[PDB]
Amino acid sequence: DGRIKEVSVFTYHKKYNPDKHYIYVVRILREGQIEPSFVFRTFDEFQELHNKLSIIFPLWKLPGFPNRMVLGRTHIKDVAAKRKIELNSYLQSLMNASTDVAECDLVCTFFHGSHH
Repeated sequence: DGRIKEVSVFTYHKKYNPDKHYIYVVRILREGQIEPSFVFRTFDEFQELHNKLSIIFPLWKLPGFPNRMVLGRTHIKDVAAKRKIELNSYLQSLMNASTDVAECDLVCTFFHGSHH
């Protein structure tokens, strides 16, 4: 797009600063820079990002977002490991979205500020 040239979920980990949950480490590569940046975002921030996109855009403009209640009974680390994938495909979908999605303020905010 503008600056952002590629994004990906690079890896994640199991934090305890309140109690849980996981953090997803997101690698971003901008046009104006040679080195990636990395930001850290939980499942619920990506959710909160989608929810705010829906306020201002029609859903058919946006990727679908990955949430299953519990598949059936599963499973701490296991869900983290399926989110690495699902969040990453969300991200690829969201940034090859129209320009007004890819480059809109709500999606640049999401991606500024390592922990914020």
